[PDB]
Amino acid sequence: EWIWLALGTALMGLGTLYFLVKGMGVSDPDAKKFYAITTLVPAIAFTMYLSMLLGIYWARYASWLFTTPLLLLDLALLVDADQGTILALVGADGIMIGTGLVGALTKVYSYRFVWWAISTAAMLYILYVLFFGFTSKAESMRPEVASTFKVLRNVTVVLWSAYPVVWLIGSEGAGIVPLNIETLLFMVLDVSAKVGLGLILLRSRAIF
Ligand SMILES: *C/C=C(C)/C=C/C=C(C)/C=C/C1=C(C)CCCC1(C)C
Repeated sequence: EWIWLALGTALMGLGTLYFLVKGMGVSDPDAKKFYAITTLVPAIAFTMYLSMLLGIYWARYASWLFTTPLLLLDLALLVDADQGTILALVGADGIMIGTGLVGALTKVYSYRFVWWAISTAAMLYILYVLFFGFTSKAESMRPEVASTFKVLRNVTVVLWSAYPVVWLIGSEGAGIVPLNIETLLFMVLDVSAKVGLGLILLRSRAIF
């Protein structure tokens, strides 16, 4: 279990460093914003993972709290989504993470179920907007933006959907997956979402 944590920490740190240095050689005002958000996300995750090493799993949850909104923001900026749409997405993200926590704080099965159903419903709304709403918006934009968004979209929807699955079969849920393995799964997901997506985004001309 300690290894996945050390691994996660290292991968997040290197991802952050890489995005930071890569961004230095960029001056485009549009590109810089993406570098800002994209570098900040793994920076936040690194801090939390390193913290878990120093210790702890609520720390990882807290990083989800900070990073999910920024990831959504990254996508919103790519398709130049209007403020309202973005606020709604971020608000839904807060509900997702918020209810996930409240459901975790309740001991009675029925309340937990509803809180997490609400959390899942919030995630589904987010995935719907990205997949359907953002896709039409991207297809009316320059080819590079449309193509890069489609890839980020596909990756995002797959990775995000995996979290509740792992959560539901892990120690917070049915208790089928051992803490040891769950930590591994969430680390792979976190790195893929916060370093993998950034790589795809920042290596594209779509940010200019
Ligand atoms: C870097 C971290 C990322 C992209 C984290 C994403 C986390 C989620 C999409 C979590 C979703 C959950 C539910 C839909 C139900 C309740 C439990 C959660 C919080 C694991």
